Amino acid sequence: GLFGAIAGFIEGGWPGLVAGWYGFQHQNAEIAADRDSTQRAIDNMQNKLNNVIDKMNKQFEVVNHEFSEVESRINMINSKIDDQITDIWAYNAELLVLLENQKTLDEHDANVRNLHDRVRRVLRENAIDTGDGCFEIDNNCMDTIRNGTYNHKEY
Amino acid sequence: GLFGAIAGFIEGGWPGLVAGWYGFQHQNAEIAADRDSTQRAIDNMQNKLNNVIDKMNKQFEVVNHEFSEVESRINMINSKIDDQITDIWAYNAELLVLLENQKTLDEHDANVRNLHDRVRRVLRENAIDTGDGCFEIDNNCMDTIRNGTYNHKEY
Amino acid sequence: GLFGAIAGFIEGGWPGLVAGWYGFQHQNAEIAADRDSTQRAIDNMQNKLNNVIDKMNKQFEVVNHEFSEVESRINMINSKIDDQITDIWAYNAELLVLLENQKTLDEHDANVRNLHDRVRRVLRENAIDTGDGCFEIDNNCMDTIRNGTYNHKEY
Amino acid sequence: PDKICIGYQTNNSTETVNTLSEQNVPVTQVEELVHGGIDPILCGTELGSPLVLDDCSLEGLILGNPKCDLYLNGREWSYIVERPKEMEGVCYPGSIENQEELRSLFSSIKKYERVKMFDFTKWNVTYTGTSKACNNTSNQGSFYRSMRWLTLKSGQFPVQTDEYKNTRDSDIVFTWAIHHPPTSDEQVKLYKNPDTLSSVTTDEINRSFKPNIGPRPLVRGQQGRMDYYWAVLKPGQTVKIQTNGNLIAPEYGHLITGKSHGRILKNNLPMGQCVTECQLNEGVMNTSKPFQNTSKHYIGKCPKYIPSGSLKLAIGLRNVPQ
Amino acid sequence: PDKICIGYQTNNSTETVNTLSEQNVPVTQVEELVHGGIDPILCGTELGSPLVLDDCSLEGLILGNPKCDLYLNGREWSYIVERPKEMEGVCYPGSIENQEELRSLFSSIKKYERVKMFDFTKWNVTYTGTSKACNNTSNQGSFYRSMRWLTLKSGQFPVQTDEYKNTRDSDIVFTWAIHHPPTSDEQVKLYKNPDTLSSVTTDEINRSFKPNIGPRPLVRGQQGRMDYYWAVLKPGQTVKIQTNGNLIAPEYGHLITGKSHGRILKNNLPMGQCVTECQLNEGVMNTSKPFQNTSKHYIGKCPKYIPSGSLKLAIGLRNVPQ
Amino acid sequence: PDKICIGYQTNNSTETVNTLSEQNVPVTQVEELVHGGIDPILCGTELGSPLVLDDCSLEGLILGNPKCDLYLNGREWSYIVERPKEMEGVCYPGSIENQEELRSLFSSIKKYERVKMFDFTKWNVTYTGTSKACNNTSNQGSFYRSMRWLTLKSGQFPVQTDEYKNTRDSDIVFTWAIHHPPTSDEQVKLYKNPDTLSSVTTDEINRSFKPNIGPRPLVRGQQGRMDYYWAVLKPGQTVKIQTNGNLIAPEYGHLITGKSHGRILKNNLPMGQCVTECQLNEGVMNTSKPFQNTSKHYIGKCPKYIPSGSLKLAIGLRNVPQ
Ligand SMILES: *[C@@H]1O[C@H](CO)[C@@H](O[C@@H]2O[C@H](CO)[C@@H](O)[C@H](O)[C@H]2NC(C)=O)[C@H](O)[C@H]1NC(C)=O
Ligand SMILES: *[C@@H]1O[C@H](CO)[C@@H](O[C@@H]2O[C@H](CO)[C@@H](O)[C@H](O)[C@H]2NC(C)=O)[C@H](O)[C@H]1NC(C)=O
Ligand SMILES: *[C@@H]1O[C@H](CO)[C@@H](O[C@@H]2O[C@H](CO)[C@@H](O)[C@H](O)[C@H]2NC(C)=O)[C@H](O)[C@H]1NC(C)=O
Ligand SMILES: *[C@@H]1O[C@H](CO)[C@@H](O)[C@H](O)[C@H]1NC(C)=O
Ligand SMILES: *[C@@H]1O[C@H](CO)[C@@H](O)[C@H](O)[C@H]1NC(C)=O
Ligand SMILES: *[C@@H]1O[C@H](CO)[C@@H](O)[C@H](O)[C@H]1NC(C)=O
Ligand SMILES: *[C@@H]1O[C@H](CO)[C@@H](O)[C@H](O)[C@H]1NC(C)=O
Ligand SMILES: *[C@@H]1O[C@H](CO)[C@@H](O)[C@H](O)[C@H]1NC(C)=O
Ligand SMILES: *[C@@H]1O[C@H](CO)[C@@H](O)[C@H](O)[C@H]1NC(C)=O
Repeated sequence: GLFGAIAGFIEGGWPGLVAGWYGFQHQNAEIAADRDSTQRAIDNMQNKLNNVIDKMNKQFEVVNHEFSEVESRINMINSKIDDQITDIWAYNAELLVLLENQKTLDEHDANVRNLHDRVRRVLRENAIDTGDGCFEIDNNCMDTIRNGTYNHKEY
Repeated sequence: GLFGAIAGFIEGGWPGLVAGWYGFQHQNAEIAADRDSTQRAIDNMQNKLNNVIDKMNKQFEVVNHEFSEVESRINMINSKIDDQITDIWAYNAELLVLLENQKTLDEHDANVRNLHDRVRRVLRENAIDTGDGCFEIDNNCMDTIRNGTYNHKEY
Repeated sequence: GLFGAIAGFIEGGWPGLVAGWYGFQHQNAEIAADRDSTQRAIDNMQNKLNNVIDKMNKQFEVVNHEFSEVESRINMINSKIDDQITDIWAYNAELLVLLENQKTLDEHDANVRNLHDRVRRVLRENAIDTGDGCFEIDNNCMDTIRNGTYNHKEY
Repeated sequence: PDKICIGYQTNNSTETVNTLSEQNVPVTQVEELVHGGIDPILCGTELGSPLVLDDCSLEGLILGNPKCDLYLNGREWSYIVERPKEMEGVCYPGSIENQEELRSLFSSIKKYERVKMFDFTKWNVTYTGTSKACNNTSNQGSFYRSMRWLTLKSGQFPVQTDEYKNTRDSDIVFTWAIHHPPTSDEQVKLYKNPDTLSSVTTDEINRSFKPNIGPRPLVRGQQGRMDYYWAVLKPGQTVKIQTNGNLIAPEYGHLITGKSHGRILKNNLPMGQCVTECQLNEGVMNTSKPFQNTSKHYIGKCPKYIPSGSLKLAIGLRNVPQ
Repeated sequence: PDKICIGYQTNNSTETVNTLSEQNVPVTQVEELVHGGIDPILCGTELGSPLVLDDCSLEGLILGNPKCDLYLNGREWSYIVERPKEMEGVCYPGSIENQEELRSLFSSIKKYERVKMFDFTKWNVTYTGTSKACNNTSNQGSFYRSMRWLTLKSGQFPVQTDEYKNTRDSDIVFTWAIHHPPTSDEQVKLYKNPDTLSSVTTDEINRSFKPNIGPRPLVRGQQGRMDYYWAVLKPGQTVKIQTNGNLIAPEYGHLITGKSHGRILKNNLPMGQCVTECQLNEGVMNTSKPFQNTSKHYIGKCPKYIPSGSLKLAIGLRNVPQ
Repeated sequence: PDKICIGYQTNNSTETVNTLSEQNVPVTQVEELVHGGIDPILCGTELGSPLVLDDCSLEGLILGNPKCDLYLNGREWSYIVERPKEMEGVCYPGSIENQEELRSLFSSIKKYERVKMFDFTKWNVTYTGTSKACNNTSNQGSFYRSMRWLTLKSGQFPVQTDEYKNTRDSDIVFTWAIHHPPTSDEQVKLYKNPDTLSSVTTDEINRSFKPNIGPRPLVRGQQGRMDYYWAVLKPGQTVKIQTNGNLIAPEYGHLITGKSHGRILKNNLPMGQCVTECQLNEGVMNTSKPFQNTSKHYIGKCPKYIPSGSLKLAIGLRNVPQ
């Protein structure tokens, strides 16, 4: 992907993570999903889906007309209109799905990269980036990192 | 946003900055906009606006036709053409604005991230990234950082 | 560009690099292209080109009709259909090329940034980022960095 | 040593999506945009139930074919269905001028009811004519219910004339016809005049017709042939008939009101007791999906037609095994 | 300690834009793409000023209705406007064949001027006929200026014939008609012949017409009725008339030249002294914006029509308070 | 000190691409999407070789004009070409009713061959009529090959009648016409009857025609004029002719079979020995490119038409000198 997080430096995903898309897995003395980034992502993929359904929602009633043997031209002219409008919509419908699928996969890729960055930014000098989406350093301190309240000045 | 600079790690903007979009605010012994990135951004948003106006600029004169009581079909066939072409343009016009708005907001988001990166790259070991778009370290030296001439070997 | 690698912090390209797009140039005691990122890029630009050709591949045979002096309206109605469908395709054809060109240039920009990041991530503490796409530190060790097998624990 | 890591979801979903740069990309969550199925049944819409026709065609129900006596009381509909088979329309051989327009006009309107325009009791000619071509359900020689065949009375056919004015506050559709005898004897036996002048006139139209004696090829065991016509009488307007032979004069007209869906579907679908939002010639449909692949020709609120069988939109992220 | 920081702009702008993923996103700078207003006035284009009609319809100006004597000198236009009200066109009851085409052809051309085709001084029949149906402005019994009503002279109507050739280096549009008397007496009083043969022939067309005696419903206090016709005579071609009664013969034709906008607008807008790039039935417009929402039907260089009232494009970045 | 660096490609390519945000962006690799050229030649398609016409028009080949005797044996085609010049069609002055439809129907079908419908040996009238208007290649007074001019025999013209039934298992296209003499003498010399009744009837159509004596302007040195007609006889149907003068009766009909491309091209292109996938009025074309800019009107498998001369897609990256 463009942002090189999903199937990049974080090679694999977590099957244990069922609650949401993006989450934290620690290892201390003693797995959960981040509700800030994941809820904001769900909002974007419900508003996107609705807009796609809304843009296609307008209807027009295409009547079938009868023509005599001496009305060959106006019959051909009518069939052209129906065949040529359907081609434009078949193009639009197919093309929009290929364009938004590519953006959706890259949007998810960016959400992980941003969540990895904002944790690196709050921890500062205390931890070291392994380079596989991990940070070598209490359950409160691990919980203060999750909700983004960790004070590096304390440690 | 995708690049996670605007409303990300730099939480808020500066109301004092009126001259341009992106700029520098320092604090030394003794606020201004970067003219390289901001001018290059204005070029992209004048060429984009012009291309949108140009793509819609082509005109065709849609005449109103009169039909008798025995010309019901060719009247219906004519009304279908006008109603179905307008739907395709109404779709295109509406869809193009939703697609380019999303890109514009994310393009501005990337311009800040790049301007934050190129300052981090020139300063090197001398400064420390606070993680809120700031760098703890003369007016000449602050001016040499702005135009990207700062020599880290001197300090 | 959005990712600020191509014509960004790496100011210039290498005319010596003919084998592929992205590559490595070192300087040790004793130039080549990365085959992982470059092959994956070629796959995306062959599948993209094919999809553009496929979406336009559907044909319809637009007949020329003859009309008498008393058939002025149905002649005008027929000419409107042909002139208005061609405008929509002329728009689509022109607009799709401007949209995908912008994405292609930014996709190439991201491929370099990702290749610069994954080398920085494998080397870890041993090297120092100059800030012009270089890393100050055997031909085997330089070869182990290329294919991404370098063990930083050894040094 | 204590560590913290950021990671993403994966599941045993076999769903793939296409992009412009890559084919069949595994993803976690997907949404199908194309409804593939139909329920092959005819349901009623918000305008009401449709008029299904399996015995009589529409032009036979207008002309009042004697095998279509069921529909004399009058009908209203949301849309019209015609069975694609041999249907009883025009009984006596001949063509309807602007037939495609007549069927289009009559299907456009919601309701129709018969109205008596001309009283043939006062007319000084015989109006009780029948034909073997226009048999009733009992195979008795009959004729159209909405028109009368005018022949001679006491060995004479004088110049007849009568008027009718529309004061119903609604349009009336009426039909007439010109009979063309095969031989010279038929013209002198039926009407008694070798050459006749017939004409139908209103406030807007002015139409006149002549016969021409000459035999035709047999169509329904009849050497003769008719030329059928129709017109529309607006509220307040006046229609006036005049002939000295060779007219199938109008007795009844059709009082038309409201707007239908303006549709004649052609299917063998079973009529079901149901209400629907969308109705196709292929069947009925109720879905949340933006697309459908059964037909572009539909009536009511329906999804958009594309020829694709399946379109998958990515909701979730790339499905990456550990 | 000395520090340096990178930041972005914010202002007190209440402007929001929509994206595919989010509704109403605050931004710093915006551009409106839809012009919402019109100036409800009729202006002239680069082809010239239009022909506004509030007294006479177009088919009355062609036929030369005696209440439309203002337009005998001839007119040229950029486009034509007709007031949507009761307009004076065809005075004598009857229909124009291919009326929609005639109006379409005549509006397509820029300029027209009258030309005398047939001289009725040499003709051996009376051509001074008038009717109460075709009153002039003073309510005197008159007739069409471009056609003459041919009746009997000294109790006879011989077979008349005359020729006219077009040598003006431009097309000519002319009209004729066939009168259908109500009674048998009217046919013998006016033309004196119970049955008459009339015909109009050129190098391309060959047309013949018969009357048919029969009364009609009253339209403008007249039991009679006419059938109006028209044709186009090309440069070098020859038209030749021939009758023995029952023709409204052409005296004048219309010499047509150039191309107009080919448009008949239907509005009650005031005619203003102004030049314009774009003209609508709803009004006039001059803007830099790519879109407009007033009508799809326009003439000249105009923005694209969409039904949306407002479309906002993001120029600036997301508006984030400190 | 040992160092490693990451970098990208550059070359001496002068190729530029446009984006929405920037004009003329240098890039390494590009793909042209618009084929700009054509080969100005007429080639045959997968249906076969076309029928090129430089001497006779299509309506003259149907009527059987005596200068078009080359095409009596019959032809089949993929498509039809007509040279844009003075072509020999209808020899005797007159118009073909529904001419645009006849040409459309006849071009739609693949193959045609002549079939004798009516035998004039048994008919009791002279059928050997010719005209100076319809000269053969040797400038001898001749007539149409598919129709016969019926005149009087031994100073009489009785009421003639004959029947033909189609049992070929394929449609037949036939033409007739009505002659309108200029003077009264011509009507009595040719047909001997001042007023005549002609009619053409089948199982579906019922048509009758009257002459009208009156001179016309000279077209091809002929004061007279004809009115040409056509019809289609389906398999099993029966056509029957009947007249007492004033008919150009059908002798031969055209047996039609299969489907063509249904096209009449209008060009002066040279006929070449070649097979093609796509054929235009402007020439022939074989390319891998998705777009082309020569014409929207084409036959066969062809790229999409856009008015742009060149469209460049970026394959490589931005071209940045060191
Ligand atoms: C519309 O698309 C559908 C779905 O692809 C097709 O109908 C069938 O759908 C069922 C599932 O509901 C599949 O199991 C069948 O295999 C599909 N049919 C076929 C032939 O594959 C159908 O092809 C399309 N319908 C029409 C009328 O074209
Ligand atoms: C076209 O859109 C415009 C703008 O939304 C509408 O016209 C009015 O515009 C003014 C501002 O110039 C607003 O104050 C009014 O409220 C708008 N009218 C309404 C009813 O809201 C108008 O709706 C549209 N015009 C047409 C003819 O459809
Ligand atoms: C279609 O586009 C082509 C290519 O731009 C034009 O034809 C010529 O193409 C050759 C190269 O094959 C150029 O050297 C010529 O300069 C082009 N002609 C012109 C006038 O520039 C052509 O303009 C277009 N063809 C049609 C029929 O419109
Ligand atoms: C009408 O009925 C008669 C006998 O009553 C029969 O001879 C004739 O064939 C019938 N007509 C048709 C068209 O079936
Ligand atoms: C014949 O019928 C007409 C109306 O059609 C009527 O006016 C007339 O009185 C009738 N004839 C007689 C002798 O009453
Ligand atoms: C024409 O004028 C006469 C009196 O001069 C009048 O009786 C008649 O009603 C007028 N016609 C119309 C249609 O107003
Ligand atoms: C009657 O008019 C015709 C032309 O319409 C003319 O040729 C003829 O001479 C006139 N009659 C007499 C007796 O002059
Ligand atoms: C037909 O040929 C004759 C002489 O054989 C000639 O006078 C006449 O002009 C020719 N017709 C045409 C239309 O050329
Ligand atoms: C005249 O021709 C008809 C057929 O057109 C035929 O039936 C008749 O026998 C012929 N006349 C004579 C006297 O044979």
